[PDB]
Amino acid sequence: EFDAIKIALASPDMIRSWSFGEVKKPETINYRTFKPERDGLFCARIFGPVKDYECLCGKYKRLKHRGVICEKCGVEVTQTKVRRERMGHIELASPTAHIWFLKSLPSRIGLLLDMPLRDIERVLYFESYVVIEGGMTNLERQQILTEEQYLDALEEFGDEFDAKMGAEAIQALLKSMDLEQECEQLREELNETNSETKRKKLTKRIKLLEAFVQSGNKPEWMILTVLPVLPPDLRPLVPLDGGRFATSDLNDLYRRVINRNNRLKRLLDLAAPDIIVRNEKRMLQEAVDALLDLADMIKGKQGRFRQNLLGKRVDYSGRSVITVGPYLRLHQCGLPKKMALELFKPFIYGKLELRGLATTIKAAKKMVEREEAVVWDILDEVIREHPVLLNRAPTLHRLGIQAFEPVLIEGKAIQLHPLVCAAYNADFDGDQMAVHVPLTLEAQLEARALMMSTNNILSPANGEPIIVPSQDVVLGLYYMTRDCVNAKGEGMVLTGPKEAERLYRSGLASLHARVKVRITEYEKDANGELVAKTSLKDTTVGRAILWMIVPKGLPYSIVNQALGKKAISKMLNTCYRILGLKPTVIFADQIMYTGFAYAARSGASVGIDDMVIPEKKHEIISEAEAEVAEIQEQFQSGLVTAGERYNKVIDIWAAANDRVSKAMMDNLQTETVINRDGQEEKQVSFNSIYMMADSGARGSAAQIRQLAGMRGLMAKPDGSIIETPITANFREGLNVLQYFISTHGARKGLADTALKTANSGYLTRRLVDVAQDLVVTEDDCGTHEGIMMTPVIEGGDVKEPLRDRVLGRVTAEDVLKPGTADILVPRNTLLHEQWCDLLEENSVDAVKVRSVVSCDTDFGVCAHCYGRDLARGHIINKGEAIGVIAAQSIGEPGTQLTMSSIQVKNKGSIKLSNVKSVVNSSGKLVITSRNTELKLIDEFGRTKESYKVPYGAVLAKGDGEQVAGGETVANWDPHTMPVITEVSGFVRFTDMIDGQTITRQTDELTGLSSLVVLDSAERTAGGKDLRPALKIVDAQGNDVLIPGTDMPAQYFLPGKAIVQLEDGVQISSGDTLARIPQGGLPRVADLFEARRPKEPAILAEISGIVSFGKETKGKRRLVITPVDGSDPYEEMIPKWRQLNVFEGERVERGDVISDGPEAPHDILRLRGVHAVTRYIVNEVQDVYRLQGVKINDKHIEVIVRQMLRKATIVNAGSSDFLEGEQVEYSRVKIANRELEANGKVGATYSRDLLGITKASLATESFISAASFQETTRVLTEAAVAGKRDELRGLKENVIVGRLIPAGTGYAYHQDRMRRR
Amino acid sequence: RVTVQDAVEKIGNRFDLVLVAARRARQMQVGGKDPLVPEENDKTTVIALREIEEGLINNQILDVRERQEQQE
Amino acid sequence: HARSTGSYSLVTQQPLGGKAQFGGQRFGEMEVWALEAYGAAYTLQEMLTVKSDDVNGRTKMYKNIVDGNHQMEPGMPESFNVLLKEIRSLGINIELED
DNA sequence: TTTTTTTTTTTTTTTTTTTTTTT
DNA sequence: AAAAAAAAAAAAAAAAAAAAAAAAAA
Ligand SMILES: [Mg+2]
Ligand SMILES: [Zn+2]
Ligand SMILES: [Zn+2]
Repeated sequence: EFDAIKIALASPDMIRSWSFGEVKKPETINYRTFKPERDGLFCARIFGPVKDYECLCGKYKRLKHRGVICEKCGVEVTQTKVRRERMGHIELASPTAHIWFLKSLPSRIGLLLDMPLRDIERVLYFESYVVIEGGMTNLERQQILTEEQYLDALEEFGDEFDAKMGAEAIQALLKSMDLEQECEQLREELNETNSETKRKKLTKRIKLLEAFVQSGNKPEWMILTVLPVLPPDLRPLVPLDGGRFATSDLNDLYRRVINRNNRLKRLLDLAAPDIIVRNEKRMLQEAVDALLDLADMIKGKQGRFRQNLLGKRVDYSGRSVITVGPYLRLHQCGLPKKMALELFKPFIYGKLELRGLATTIKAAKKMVEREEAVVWDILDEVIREHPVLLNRAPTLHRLGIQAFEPVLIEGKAIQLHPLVCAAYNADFDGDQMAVHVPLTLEAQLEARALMMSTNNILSPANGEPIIVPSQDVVLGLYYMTRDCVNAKGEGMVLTGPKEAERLYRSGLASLHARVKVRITEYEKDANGELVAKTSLKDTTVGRAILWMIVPKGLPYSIVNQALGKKAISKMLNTCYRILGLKPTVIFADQIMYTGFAYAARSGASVGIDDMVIPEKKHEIISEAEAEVAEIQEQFQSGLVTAGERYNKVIDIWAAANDRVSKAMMDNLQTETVINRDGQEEKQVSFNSIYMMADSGARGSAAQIRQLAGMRGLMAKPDGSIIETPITANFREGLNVLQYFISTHGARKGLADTALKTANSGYLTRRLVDVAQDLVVTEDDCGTHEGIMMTPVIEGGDVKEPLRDRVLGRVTAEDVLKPGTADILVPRNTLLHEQWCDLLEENSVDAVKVRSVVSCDTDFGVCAHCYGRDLARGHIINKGEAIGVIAAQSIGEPGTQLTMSSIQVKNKGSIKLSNVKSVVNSSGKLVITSRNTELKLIDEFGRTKESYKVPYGAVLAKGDGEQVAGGETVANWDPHTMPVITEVSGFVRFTDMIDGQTITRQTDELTGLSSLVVLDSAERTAGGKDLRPALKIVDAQGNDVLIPGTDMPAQYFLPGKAIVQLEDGVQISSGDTLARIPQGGLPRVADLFEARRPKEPAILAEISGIVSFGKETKGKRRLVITPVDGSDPYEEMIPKWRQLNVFEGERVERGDVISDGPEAPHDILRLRGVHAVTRYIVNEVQDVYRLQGVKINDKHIEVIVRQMLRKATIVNAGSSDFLEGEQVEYSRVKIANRELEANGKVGATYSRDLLGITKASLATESFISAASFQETTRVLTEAAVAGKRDELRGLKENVIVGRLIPAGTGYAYHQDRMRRR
Repeated sequence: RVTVQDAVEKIGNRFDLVLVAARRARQMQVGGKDPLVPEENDKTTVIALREIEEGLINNQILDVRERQEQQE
Repeated sequence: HARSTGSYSLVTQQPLGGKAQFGGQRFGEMEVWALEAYGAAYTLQEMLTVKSDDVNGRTKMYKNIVDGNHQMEPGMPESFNVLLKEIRSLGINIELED
């Protein structure tokens, strides 16, 4: 229909053409007849007829007079739709300044004329004057005046000089501006002027003016002269239930505007004094402001873009409370009969007409109303195989809408497959689900092929199955396969599962008894060929019965365990991986059936005697009371402080709580003490609550703990855990105060849930908004660059192994096992479970892999850059939008969220990363590099540990050696900043002025005093410039030459330093010369917004030797001189931070100066795109891992890509860009690529990380942003720029109502782009 | 049909599957071009998917049939 | 509560909400994201053009359904044109191209 | 004494529906 | 008696951004 859409500013001629008459009357109807008044708001001859094909006077009620306009009333006899389409206009006697451009901040007219907004507002509001063509007067062109100065100008320059006030004055100003001279002088000033604020304003004005001249616009058009008026249909006069009218304020505002304009015209006819007409003009301006700011109709949660374009109510819909049913299969869901007969009513009418049982559709209507038995057969015909969408209320992830084959059922509840419930996050406490009906064959195939519940058994967030059986199926299965020491049928031999079932169901054999049987298992170890193996297996009767439900391919040992929740989950995962999809769907249905049935047969109830109170609870508690009383009296005697007593009491209460926990678990888990057919024997307990806790059905060790043992210690309003924990447990009684404390604990959790959900909704909103455009477009970009992938260790055991990170991605470079020069796999082949396990057994420590952030795709992402499409096995397909699924995966778990020394453990060799060490006096190995790290390489050769060793540590062992498992090697002193020395020699007093720079503080405890260095401020300014310098010298007194350089060994201390040693003492290598004194979802939101943290830890801006600059000039200045580069850069620092770098250090660029939170922007400008994305993904992944939820790194990676979509120019090169310009990265990429392919040279760019909302605003397609988070700014920018809309992404196309270029529609787009 | 994964096995794209199925179903639903495979009192959608499974439908047979139809 | 085809809203030709009025459910923003998260495109177009907004489209789809045809005629969302007229009411000149 | 940089302060955004006052 | 704004409750918390004021020069 229309490939692209265009926008421009309003012009009076275009306004006139759009309208079809002037509405001169501020009136609704004639109020004397029922004929609407001439040229009123509801004017027939302007807009059209009220009744179709009938004139107002009724002269022509016939179609044959279509087009001809009457004369009695002058109403063009047409359809009423003409009223909807035809607009109107008001000819304003006084020009009006449009208001959006007035307070846009920055105002368009504001910086277009280069004057402050306050003066513009004052001039427009008729309380000042402005100069128009000052000429040879004392008044500048942009000078503004007052009444007194107006009188002065009249007295002195009542001649040719002229001025005005208000709308006409501003229109004259705009009309009296050129653009060629403006552009030329502004460019000259930019080239010459070198002031940041003036330069920024000048370049902003240059962009505005060049865009305006490029567009077919004139500045005067931004001042309203003729006011368009909305069609009456969009402003209907709805009468309420009775004799009254209650419509929108639009009619009131229009009546006000027209009344005021008519009054102004009448007064001007009367030639009223300038004051009265001034008031009239100001009132008219206000009326136009009120009528315009329509904005709310376009703005707000209830605006057109958000309430009527994006989220649109739809026919063929319904809703109901949901309910469970086992008998359903995963590929179908129940449906109340009434909703079926109500939704497919058009379909039943059509089917009856085709069937011939009725001819007029009204006959079918009366048939369905009569509920004729024929109608039900037609319903079974239409419902035969015709999926419908079952959607819940908070649609978080793409699984929130799933297709289902309806199965008509009596009642009024939407019966649901139980398993799929887990995906919906839908519990059956009254939640209401909606049913929608696809209509067209495209849509039916679309629902069956994609949204069918069978096609979605693997989640998009990660590879874990989503059909994991939940709570009742799992308990039934677990109770079915659990060995007891002895029962009926114990100790026999069964020929197969069939007679095992026969024995159990007949009651002759217990549901579980360890027994040998014959099982046959089928294995496809050959080239996809089933091989049968059989032999005697020791199993359990219920286990053998269960074996009849597994398909052929799986092994037997998978069902030889207790079959807890996790066991069943990974068992379904193995089925899916080894047997495909259909076997897994059939298997899931069967496992649900055979879980519920045997749960029913189990009768796993819960009585009060199923939770035993351990007898030690009383004794443990009494001992705890004795201990706390003893510590309390110890504090009373004054041996400890209040804080020490509090900590001690809390610690011993925690220890006693753990003791009670262990006692209760020992009592429960092995409670069973029964005979084995001999004397006695223990076994895993059959206590009901323990079974329901161990299987993982509901609860866990934490939850059972407070059902039997003490609840522990709950938190008072602020986490300040009370020193009188809840000694009671739920089975016993709870006294009043303990319940009050529990309320303290729980109300905060509930309020959390509420507001956390509120915030997570908006986080997801931003996340999807900032990743709408990205749609997979290319198979492969043919790029070699990528990111390194390694296991994650924070300073202990590996949190997440390499296999989880690397799985499902595409390698960038070939894997190089430690058999160097062994090509394990091609450099650009996909990776899946088999290859992942091969790499695992090869002990590959790091792998270069391709990430979307590195992809060279244009306006999209290369398919091989995205690797495996989670929720499906094979690689991503051409088109499937990754942006929205990634945003949903990142945002959905937001609801689940919540708002010294080192003892090396394992045995392995010691490696030092960034090693710079020296032997101390004692012989130990200390580290003289701040950024050194310690790796423990296992006997195999991989990195199983990693620890950050701070500056000046202690090591008993050395590099390239071996340390046994558990041998303390890494240790240090985190209290004082060390002043360790690199060399050994005598220590003099060099530049240590006593009485002016330093002071003598005596150690009272011992008497051995030490020199004290004060700060720069407390002492005299004369001693301020005198540095404290500690220089090392040899025995002869000559300076010690540091190896590698000619500089001696001098050390410069900061303020508030305590120099330890005195003159005449030799110092070894590495001696301390001075005692230098010293998170939930909001964290994710801050991280993805990429905001400067509270303490922006500053890194080295450039490599080179370091030195200090001017002192306490607000801040302390650090200058890094590159060895061969240019020094002149300086860095201001608040010197009250405990810095890390000394005065004579040489460090690499991007090295921490002051520790603390790291700002992402500096990390990029100092480390690189790969490094910053690594940091972001690692930190947010850590946040999610804090709660255990798993989200594949790819989604965060693609979001990060979108966050940096913008960049800035460092030089224009041979191109025509402005150096100060700031543009989309791919734009400069393609431009420079085409430039370099030719004989010309490209440009240079620096990337930047605009926050998710910030980068979202950088979206060139204004329609996207016009619908997202604002209307005013986006529409103002689109209007001034005259930016044509490309309609490329997914949000804009939805607005337009055409096929989204994301999924199937992509192919259609691939056709349409082929046309042009 | 429990699922259409076999159709994807035949046409790995998983999207052109939908387009070709819808084209075949639309052609055989409104009129003419009777299904070439026995039905089970199913709608045109199901039989079209079954035909795609059987392999007689592909991305080329529809085009060649249209070409022959055009030639006449 | 369900519906097949009933009265639409006046200011915008969209199905009514709620229960007191014989309305239809809301296909909200989140639902649209979930749909486009899949490759489902035609269904979304039907949801927000032919089943909710396009005044001429839905009538034609009804007539085709009664005739055994499942054919979709795109047309244009009515509320889209309503928004175009409204923003043209401001000092904004927006138009359609080739 | 003027001018550039930085800081501080003011203002405008971010998830149920109109009488009183003046001419 | 007719026409017209919101001065007539309201503030929280946080952030982005624009305008004004205060260093710190040469
Ligand atoms: Mg609920
Ligand atoms: Zn007439
Ligand atoms: Zn790539």
